[PDB]
Order: sequence, then structure tokens, then C-alpha cells
Amino acid sequence: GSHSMRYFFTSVSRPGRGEPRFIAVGYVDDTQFVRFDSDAASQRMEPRAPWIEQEGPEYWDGETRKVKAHSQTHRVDLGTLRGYYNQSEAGSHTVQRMYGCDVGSDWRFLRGYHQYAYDGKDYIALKEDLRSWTAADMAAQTTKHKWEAAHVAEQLRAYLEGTCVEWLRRYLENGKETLQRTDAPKTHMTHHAVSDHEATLRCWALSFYPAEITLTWQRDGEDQTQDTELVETRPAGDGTFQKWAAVVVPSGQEQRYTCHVQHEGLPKPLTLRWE
Amino acid sequence: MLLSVPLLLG
Amino acid sequence: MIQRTPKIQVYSRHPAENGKSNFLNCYVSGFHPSDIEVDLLKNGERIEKVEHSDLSFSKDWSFYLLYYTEFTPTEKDEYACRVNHVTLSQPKIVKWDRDM
Repeated sequence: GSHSMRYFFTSVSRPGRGEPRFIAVGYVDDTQFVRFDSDAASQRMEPRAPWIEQEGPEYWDGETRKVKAHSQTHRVDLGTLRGYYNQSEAGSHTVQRMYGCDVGSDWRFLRGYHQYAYDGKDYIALKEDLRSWTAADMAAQTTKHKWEAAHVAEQLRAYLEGTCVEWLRRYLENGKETLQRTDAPKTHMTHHAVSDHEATLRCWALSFYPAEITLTWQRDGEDQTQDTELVETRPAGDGTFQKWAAVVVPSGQEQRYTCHVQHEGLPKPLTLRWE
Repeated sequence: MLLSVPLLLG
Repeated sequence: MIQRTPKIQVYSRHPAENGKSNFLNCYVSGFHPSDIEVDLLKNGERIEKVEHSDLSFSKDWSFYLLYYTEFTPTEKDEYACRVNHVTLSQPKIVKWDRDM
């Protein structure tokens, strides 16, 4: 159905310990495909997915070029902001930039993004209309005014609606077997004795892609949201994800509970039951 | 593919 | 400055069955700032060949990283994840429980 491409950049100053560390990563949906690490020995944008390895030196040199440029920009950005906020040269600080685009089920442009955060707090963001800016603090105002004057938005709009969506489609095609796949979750349930009248029923979802999933428990078909421990979807490390939901069941009441699993790769949602 | 629009906060 | 505590989950890639090769994972998420120390322990000792994913973050800007190492579980061996971050008084140690 729908798809997205995202680039995440993190610059952290090492006052007195060299130039700031810069990490850049690229994603298509839930699959990372590239990365750059300033502390790394190669100093090149590197492939992280199989489908991007055979792009060619023009692609790699071009991206390496541009990512290095992102590095140099963020380096100056750190200084700008320590200044904007009156901070000392001693402290370590963080700049985070994220830009990308969403395409719908029909593969046409849907949403564009471009925003920054300073020390984990929103700094500036390109609005949905891709014409205006949401400026956080007093400091961000300088930036907003500057960017409005220079007509940065229109330049960003062109990329998000053009190049971003165009290359996303290309990547989708290039890596059709991975990106255009869906792995349904492998489900199972575990029972663990707690006391003499209580047991934990845990519902598992393993080896699924993409990461979106709805795992819930019910008692007599009634919601049990507030009574369910539900962990954060986690990466198995091989490209798939995992997730579990559990309920503490009064002994003899197992039959009353049903686990429900919803996922893109399932032909129909699952209703699991301990019996 | 990465953005190519040169951008500095300040 | 904003400081968020890392959530921690220690688990294997595939269900753990003794004597078979697997990957022990320790996933840290929702933290800020980015410096964090994550160690995988075999019976208390530190494991040496441990790698991690490339630093990335969520919509809310908090970070996440996956630390991992190849391992072959046994009935005997105990595994754990020790994590340290500004938001933690002492290192936080979470044990690997097959059933989680």
C-alpha cells in the first residue's frame, strides 16, 4: 500500500574531543538502506540493504558528497545554536534533522517533512502545506525569518514532491522483493504459573514485516486494554520485528480470553485462544 | 536520495 | 536539558532452543541524550564481540539502538544486558528470560 522514505541525522558535539560526531541513516518504510558515520574509517555513504549495493559509483560518490556536506552544515549549526542559547563551550549538545516523504497506496506524493530538534526539543519544522514554518522558541525565530526571506520552503517543496518521491518509487522497484513484501507474524501463547490462582498468558507476534501491528487481549470479548502489559515492537535484527501482550488470568478463566492479531501480512486478523 | 538544497540554521 | 530514560529489552532473534546458534539482542529505546553504554553479559562476564545498529531516532526525537551478538544458548548459561546512561543512578541490569 503506502510507503515512506526518511533520512535521520544526529550531530553531537565532543567539546575538547575532536569535531562533533555525525551519524546519518536512510530508511524506506522500516528498512534502513544507507548510513554515514563520521567516526568511521571509510568516510563514504555505505549500503545497508542488498538492493542498494548495485547502484553504481555515481550514486555512491554523489551521496557521499552530499552527506559530507550535511556533516559540515550540522557542525556549523551546533556552534550557531550554542550561541543562540548562550551556552558554554564545555557542554556536549545535539542537533537532529529529519526529512523525507510519504506516498499513498497509489504511489503519489502524500506528505513531506523537514525538521530539526536541539537537545531533544523541537527547533523548527516545515509545515504540512510545505509553504510555512512552525518556529519553536525565540531563537528559532531568527532561523524562521531567515528561511522565509531566502525562500527555503519552495526549494524544499520541489525536492519532497519531486526527487524524494521519485527515488522512493525507484527504490521500491529496485528492492521489490523485500520492500514490497509483507511477512505475517508467527503467533503463539505461553502460560506461566504466578500464584495458586493466577497465571500469565502471553501472546506472541514474531518474524513480521512491516513493523505496524495491533496485538490486544479480550475477556468475554470485552476490551482489556488497561489490564494488558504490551511491550514496544522490537527488531529481531534480521529485518523482522517482534511484540508481545500479556494478561494475568485468574486460574480457571483461560477460556474467557482471546488474543487478537492484526497485521498487513495476514489474510484475516487472528483470534488466538488458550485451549 | 539526499536533499541537495544548501541549508544552515544561522 | 531534556534527558529521557532508555527502555530495555533483552531477547533472542529466534526462539531459544539449547545447543542451536542464535543472536542475543538488547534493544534500547526512548532515550536522550545519545551516549549510552550497553554491555551483554555471559554469566556476569562481559561479552566482547557485540555490535549495534547505526544510531537512529523516533518521531519524538528519542534514540534507539540494537546491540547484538551471536550465541548458542544452554540450560546452564545466564545472559544479561547492563546499561548505563545519565538518567541512571547505577548501571541497569536486565536478565534474559527465554519467555520474554
